[PDB]
Amino acid sequence: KDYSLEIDAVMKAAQINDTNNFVQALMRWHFSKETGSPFWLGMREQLNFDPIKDVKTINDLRQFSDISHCLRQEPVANLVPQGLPADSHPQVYESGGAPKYVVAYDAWIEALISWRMSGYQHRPGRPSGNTLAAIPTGPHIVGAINKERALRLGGMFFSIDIDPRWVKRSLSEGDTATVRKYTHHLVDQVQNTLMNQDIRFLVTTPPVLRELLKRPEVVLQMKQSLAQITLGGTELNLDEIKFIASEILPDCEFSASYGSTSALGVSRSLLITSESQQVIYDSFSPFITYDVVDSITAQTVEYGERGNVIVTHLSPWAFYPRVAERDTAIRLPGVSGFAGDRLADIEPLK
Amino acid sequence: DYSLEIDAVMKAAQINDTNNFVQALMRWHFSKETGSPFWLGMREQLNFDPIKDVKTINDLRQFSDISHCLRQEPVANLVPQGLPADSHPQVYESGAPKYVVAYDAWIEALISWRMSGYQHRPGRPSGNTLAAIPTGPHIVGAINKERALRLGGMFFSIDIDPRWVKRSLSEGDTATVRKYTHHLVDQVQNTLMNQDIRFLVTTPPVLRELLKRPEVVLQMKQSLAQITLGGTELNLDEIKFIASEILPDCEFSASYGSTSALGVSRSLLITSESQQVIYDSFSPFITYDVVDSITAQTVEYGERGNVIVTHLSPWAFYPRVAERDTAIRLPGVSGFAGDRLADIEPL
Repeated sequence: KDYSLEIDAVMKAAQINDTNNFVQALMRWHFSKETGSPFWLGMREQLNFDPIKDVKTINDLRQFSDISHCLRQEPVANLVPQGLPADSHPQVYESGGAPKYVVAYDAWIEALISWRMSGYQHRPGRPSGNTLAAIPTGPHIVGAINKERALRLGGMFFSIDIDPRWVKRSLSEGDTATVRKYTHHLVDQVQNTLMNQDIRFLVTTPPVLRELLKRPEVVLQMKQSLAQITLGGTELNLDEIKFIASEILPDCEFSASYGSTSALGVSRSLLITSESQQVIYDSFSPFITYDVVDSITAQTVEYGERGNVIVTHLSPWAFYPRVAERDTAIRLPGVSGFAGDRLADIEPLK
Repeated sequence: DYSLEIDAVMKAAQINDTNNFVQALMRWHFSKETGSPFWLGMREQLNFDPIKDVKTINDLRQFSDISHCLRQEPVANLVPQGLPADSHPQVYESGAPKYVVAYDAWIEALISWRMSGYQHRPGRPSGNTLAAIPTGPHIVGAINKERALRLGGMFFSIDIDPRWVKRSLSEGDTATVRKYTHHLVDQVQNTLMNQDIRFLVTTPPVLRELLKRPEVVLQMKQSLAQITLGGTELNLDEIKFIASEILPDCEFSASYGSTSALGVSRSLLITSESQQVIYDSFSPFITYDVVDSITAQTVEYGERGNVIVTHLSPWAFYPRVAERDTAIRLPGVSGFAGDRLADIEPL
């Protein structure tokens, strides 16, 4: 059976901002016997409400509980909605790892990157070239997302070896000496590719950039080559980035990327300039939506306040409601007329 | 366009028409219309004519190993113009370091070859693959992803930094090597215990430690149809012991990665009667010669020599690469060009 039309109808509602009809169509999608995943079909009777009857809007998803705990041992094939084309091809990705297993699909990553890059498509005399993504691949969805982006930027995708779990383990054991040497190891790989191939775009993190900038010869190269630097993670220093953007690489654009593997995605910051007072992120609403909640009371904070980040993914490919992330952010109003909060100045839970 | 030209090279290979395969691809690689910028701009400084002075696989000996080019050559230059515009090159690396490009049609071809037995192998298992091997810039990741797709389940990976391991043992820092190895074991254990894994791809040092955890042993006995072991430091006695005493219902084989040749070679199934680990290549696209360390002449069957590998296909051309391995030279063949290898060892 072909549900191509049904999927298309869903993606159309999202594009139009018909967010209420989007949600209702995907409740039907996820909980009907023909099109849903074994996982959500099996979960239905244990919910304390009827997802088809009682969920009409994005706000109504607050009735769901975070089911992240199920994701260590739930067989990954149970995550696959029956409604998806035989051609889909699920790919397995992981977070927490320890660890949670999720499935993602090319059509989803393609849709997400078309949203993410939608502005690059309009901005004047867009740069093109190779991307060096100094980011995890293996079980990490960020790798797959960055590979799709590099495709749109009209060059090839260059990668490095980087084990983020090893870095984490070392830090947690307070082995500062290992973390230190590992960082220099990462820097050396990034240096090699930048010095030996023509790289137009770089995706990295502040500690690796910091070290790269200490070397005049790499600086000279980046100055000539790099159109864009994307910085990822939750340990971004705005004043320092603003310093690099004006004093060191004034011809390079700087942006931040905030990854939510639980929501199968990434959120895109506004460009960081001398005018920037916060780093401000938008999500791919209505597919990925955020709520920002008080650390003590679990109620949505006032705009401008910091609270805990709660992310929800809903799409033809997956459904992960109300996931408590271990990050905090300033809550800001969505622009665009779309549901979901905008986030600023992400930090780790302290 | 060039569709029928490529399809014909593939038919040449399919029916083992070796001479016309080499010839047609010398034309392919050295035409101004279909060639790659790299091999076109390389032609003049050759002491021969690839179109005239090459008839056979053996003739490729006149070529030198261009691997030292591959650091700074723009990867765009390795792309044959003849490839359909809809192709999509991916970059892979080896050694500080060499860049090459590879294509899905190629990896798909290699895997259809590798898995040809998995048709004619009795009532085959299907399920998920855990490939505890490098991804990132490493082609071995992509190849294993394609294999998993054929086996009827999903591809699970781990984080593993092969360059860090190499950097660490090179610094004589064996505390880090031990710690890092168990970090790998820990990740493999988590997936084996939490998800249903049918096929495992790993290395002897990781597998050795996995087997020292009783729960993981029981899980592997219950779930694993196959283990593939990679690298050039196989201990055949050890593997045979594991196959008969510990994992009696799991099939063992070895994989020899030829990154320079954008491929892997598969060993025969390892059994209690195995006396050698014996590898076959995807001939005629990937072919081995085993040569003398001083003279560079092909050794005798049964003798250990330096491994030399050549890739030739519509997607690429990499002649006479000196690999950093030795092997016993063995007769190829159910007709095919190229040597069989046994018992690879590092140089």
